[PDB]
Amino acid sequence: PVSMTKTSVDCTMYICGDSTECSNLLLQYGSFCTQLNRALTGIAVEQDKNTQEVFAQVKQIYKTPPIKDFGGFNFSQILPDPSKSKRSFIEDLLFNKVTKFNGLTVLPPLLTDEMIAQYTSALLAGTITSGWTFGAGAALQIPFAMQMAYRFNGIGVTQNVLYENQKLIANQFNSAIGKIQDSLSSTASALGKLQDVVNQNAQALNTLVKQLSSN
Amino acid sequence: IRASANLAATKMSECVLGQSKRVDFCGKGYHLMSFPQSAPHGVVFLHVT
Amino acid sequence: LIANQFNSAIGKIQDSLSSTASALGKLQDVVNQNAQALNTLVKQLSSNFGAISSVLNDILSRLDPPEAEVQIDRLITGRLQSLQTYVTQQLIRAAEIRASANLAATKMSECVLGQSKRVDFCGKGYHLMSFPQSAPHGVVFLHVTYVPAQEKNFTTAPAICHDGKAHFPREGVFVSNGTHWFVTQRNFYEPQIITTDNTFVSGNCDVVIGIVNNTVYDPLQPELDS
Amino acid sequence: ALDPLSETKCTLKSFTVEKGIYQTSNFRVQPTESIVRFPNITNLCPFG
Amino acid sequence: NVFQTRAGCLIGAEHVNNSYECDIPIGAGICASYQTQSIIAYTMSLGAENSVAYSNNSIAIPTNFTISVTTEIL
Ligand SMILES: *[C@@H]1O[C@H](CO[C@@H]2O[C@@H](C)[C@@H](O)[C@@H](O)[C@@H]2O)[C@@H](O[C@@H]2O[C@H](CO)[C@@H](O[C@@H]3O[C@H](CO[C@H]4O[C@H](CO)[C@@H](O)[C@H](O)[C@@H]4O)[C@@H](O)[C@H](O[C@H]4O[C@H](CO)[C@@H](O)[C@H](O)[C@@H]4O)[C@@H]3O)[C@H](O)[C@H]2NC(C)=O)[C@H](O)[C@H]1NC(C)=O
Ligand SMILES: *[C@@H]1O[C@H](CO)[C@@H](O[C@@H]2O[C@H](CO)[C@@H](O)[C@H](O)[C@H]2NC(C)=O)[C@H](O)[C@H]1NC(C)=O
Ligand SMILES: *[C@@H]1O[C@H](CO)[C@@H](O[C@@H]2O[C@H](CO)[C@@H](O)[C@H](O)[C@H]2NC(C)=O)[C@H](O)[C@H]1NC(C)=O
Ligand SMILES: *[C@@H]1O[C@H](CO)[C@@H](O[C@@H]2O[C@H](CO)[C@@H](O)[C@H](O)[C@H]2NC(C)=O)[C@H](O)[C@H]1NC(C)=O
Ligand SMILES: *[C@@H]1O[C@H](CO)[C@@H](O[C@@H]2O[C@H](CO)[C@@H](O)[C@H](O)[C@H]2NC(C)=O)[C@H](O)[C@H]1NC(C)=O
Ligand SMILES: *[C@@H]1O[C@H](CO)[C@@H](O)[C@H](O)[C@H]1NC(C)=O
Ligand SMILES: *[C@@H]1O[C@H](CO)[C@@H](O)[C@H](O)[C@H]1NC(C)=O
Ligand SMILES: *[C@@H]1O[C@H](CO)[C@@H](O)[C@H](O)[C@H]1NC(C)=O
Repeated sequence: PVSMTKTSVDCTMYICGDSTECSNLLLQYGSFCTQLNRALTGIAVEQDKNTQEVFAQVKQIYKTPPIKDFGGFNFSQILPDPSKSKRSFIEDLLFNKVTKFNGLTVLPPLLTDEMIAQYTSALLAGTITSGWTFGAGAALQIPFAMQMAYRFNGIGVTQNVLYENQKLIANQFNSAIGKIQDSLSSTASALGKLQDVVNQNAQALNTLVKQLSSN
Repeated sequence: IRASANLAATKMSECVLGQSKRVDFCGKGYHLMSFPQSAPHGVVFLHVT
Repeated sequence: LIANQFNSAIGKIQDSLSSTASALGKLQDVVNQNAQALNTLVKQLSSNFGAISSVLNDILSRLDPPEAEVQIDRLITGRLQSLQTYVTQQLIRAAEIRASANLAATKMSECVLGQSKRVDFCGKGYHLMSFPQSAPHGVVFLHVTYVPAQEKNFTTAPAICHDGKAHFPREGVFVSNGTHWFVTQRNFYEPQIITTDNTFVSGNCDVVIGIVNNTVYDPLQPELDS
Repeated sequence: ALDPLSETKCTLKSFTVEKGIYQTSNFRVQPTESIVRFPNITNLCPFG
Repeated sequence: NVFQTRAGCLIGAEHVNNSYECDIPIGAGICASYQTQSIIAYTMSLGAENSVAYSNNSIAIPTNFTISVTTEIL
């Protein structure tokens, strides 16, 4: 999970909606609601800061070239689909596996879902063409068959393991991605964590609403 | 959530923008790379190990 | 050059700090939030909470104990509820600082006392080393980072054939300036003639993708001929 | 209640306000008529 | 001079076709700022777009560097 639903609550109308006689009595309780309304505001801003830090780690929005000659590596399921919201295939499944007049409003997030997908296109665009370098400085295009041979060099595996096994590893990685789709496609229990965040928040508000019925 | 975001922010920092050498930080095994994929109210990684 | 770049780099920190008061927003927020917390906490004493007056002494002067105890109770449950909120606010806020300190305690442990390899842990770029500096209720780091600057395109190939064997760079990657093939380290263009001491042999040409023909120099042959 | 700048000053309890977006009040349409309805009985009630 | 945004009905601001960095967040990717003067609202920039000249046989290797000093506060 990254961000909560940016809930916002109005103190007075939740408590004394459309009532002068009730709002006055609330005023004798001093700054209680100005505190509450402040705290939820503090949460609300932090949520956009959360999303800002998680995704917006890269300065320039990169784009992959039309050439997909990645030495056999097939990303087409994780790169954005130009033919749709420019979201990747695997992204869509994720969106699809996940699911009032009393002052309980929701503020929309600063970075919208289409906006996010641009970042996650860049981070993927820098990752495939440029390697790690686009984080430390100027993004340097690297042939992808090269880049693995650095990553294998990064876990104590000599370069020549990759190229002598380039074809197999490609198929394994390509096949690897596919099973993710089936795993994601088959079960909605894969996304329990994110679902849990929404359900708790839904319950919290749901509980919050019901208290209006109590004597 | 806030702590998870930083862990996420950390993960995409070391594990996407680089190749982390912290065992069991980018999934079981010797880490290679990872790709983020967006998600409603969260992020999803595909750690290639 | 590296000396001058670091010295000048230090100087700009002064100006950014000297001019921009908002460079220290984080610490200022900590004080401001607490200052807000206390002031709100103080102000509640003025609230009636339904009591006939918010001045505790006033009630006792005006009412006999049988009735004043009711009014006093009203103030008590209110103000006590106010401390409850304030104390609770502090605890959560304390933990937020607590993670910050531990993170700070961390950053001085890896980044200061050593050279972290966690990218973006020690500021943008490959990390070198860092300094702490004290500050009100917090610490400030001056991460010294290595960021490459000027690039040149080159044509590459993951391996080269000398006698049909595949050669690979022991450390670095192959490049060419168009007519001659060069191996160079990864983060600073520094060519060297490709020789046996730079590269190790593995397999043969018929498997590698993108391997290209070249000539690998042998240091030993001239010694033998001479 | 002078203008939306004055509202922000009143809410922030200050005469100076920084850059940003401030939640200050709540738009509410006011009622325009008064409707009073009861079933038409004409029988005077026999409390007598 | 009224702009309709996904977050609501924005009054007082000119809508602008260009993109800039966010100065005041509004919602739905809309960010406002005070510029020469009036209040403008626009679709916030994600930064300058930068394609990368990827290919299967091209390498981009720095020939010069910098040492920068970054201030980070906790
Ligand atoms: C219980 O009994 C009370 C006693 O009344 C008798 O018993 C009941 C059962 C009835 O049968 C009643 O008719 C009996 O007389 C009873 O108190 C009575 O309540 C009625 C209704 O509220 C009163 O009638 C009112 O009459 C006045 C007239 O006032 C002028 O004359 C009187 C005479 O004494 C002067 O004192 C005044 O100064 C005035 O000069 C009306 O003004 C009034 O308002 C409207 O009525 C007339 C038409 O009736 C309209 O034209 C006016 O414009 C007003 O719109 C009432 O009509 C009656 O006076 C009163 N009795 C006494 C002795 O005061 C009670 O209501 C019964 N029920 C209960 C308690 O539930
Ligand atoms: C990458 O994989 C995708 C699917 O995993 C490939 O798209 C398939 O292409 C074949 C034609 O060869 C079609 O019959 C399928 O229906 C396509 N599937 C989908 C989901 O679109 C794509 O061709 C692969 N690309 C490379 C370069 O290997
Ligand atoms: C690529 O680099 C090589 C350096 O090895 C250049 O070759 C040298 O060029 C100088 C300039 O006249 C000559 O004096 C040397 O004798 C050359 N060396 C050899 C071994 O022939 C070459 O010119 C460069 N080419 C390009 C296109 O940059
Ligand atoms: C590197 O040079 C060798 C020659 O030493 C090339 O070998 C030739 O390969 C072609 C293609 O199969 C054959 O038709 C020729 O007969 C080979 N030459 C000889 C002398 O037998 C090899 O192709 C070169 N490599 C590259 C990548 O160009
Ligand atoms: C690497 O870059 C640095 C600056 O980033 C260059 O240093 C400058 O060199 C010029 C020479 O044209 C001098 O006039 C400047 O005074 C230098 N700057 C500093 C701060 O000393 C350096 O020349 C570059 N080196 C290479 C090989 O490109
Ligand atoms: C390499 O070539 C591409 C081709 O478009 C160009 O955009 C890029 O600036 C070149 N790199 C350098 C360092 O000149
Ligand atoms: C790169 O791709 C081109 C096709 O545009 C192909 O002719 C060439 O052989 C490829 N080279 C390598 C090293 O993959
Ligand atoms: C942007 O330009 C289009 C013309 O392509 C125009 O229709 C639209 O009104 C412009 N919007 C603004 C805010 O200038």
